[PDB]
Amino acid sequence: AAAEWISQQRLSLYRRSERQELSELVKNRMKHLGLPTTGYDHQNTLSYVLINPPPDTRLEPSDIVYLIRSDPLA
Amino acid sequence: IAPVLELAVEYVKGYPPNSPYIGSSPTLCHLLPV
Amino acid sequence: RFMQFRAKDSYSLALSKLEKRERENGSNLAFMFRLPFAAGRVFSISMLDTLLYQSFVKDYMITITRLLLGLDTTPGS
Repeated sequence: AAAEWISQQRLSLYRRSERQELSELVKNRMKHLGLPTTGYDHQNTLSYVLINPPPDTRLEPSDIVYLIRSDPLA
Repeated sequence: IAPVLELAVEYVKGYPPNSPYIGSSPTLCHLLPV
Repeated sequence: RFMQFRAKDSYSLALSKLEKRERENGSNLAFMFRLPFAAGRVFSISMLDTLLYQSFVKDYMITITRLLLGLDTTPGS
């Protein structure tokens, strides 16, 4: 009855994605070195730079503003 | 000849642990126990 | 032709003339009749060039060859 378990993994590794293949490759190396696998646990974001926008552009969240802050020792 | 019917150390068997590269098709191979 | 070269051999050097006729007849499988290649002693990786150009007309050729070599293990194959 061990063939069913043998065939069980076979049908799983066949359908496992490339993301899993990349993920297990890293985790195999981490446990080889000794690092904890937990912690390795993608970027659906789009960013751009707005040099000197007009004073009317709305301020969305997660916006980083570049600043020229005056010299503290001045 | 029978006619063709119209209708129908001990090595363990397992996948190699460390695939050297991504895309290496996993084949069930004879493996050492240790 | 140089894999297992028997210079003092009448038969092996006779195959050279047969290969010339195939080259004259426009045959790409001219190396076909050499004793080493026919026995499997030598293959050229230039055959992988032909497997890619054939894929323009036979998109299954790469998958079929890999399934024979076992380079991809489809369940039930």
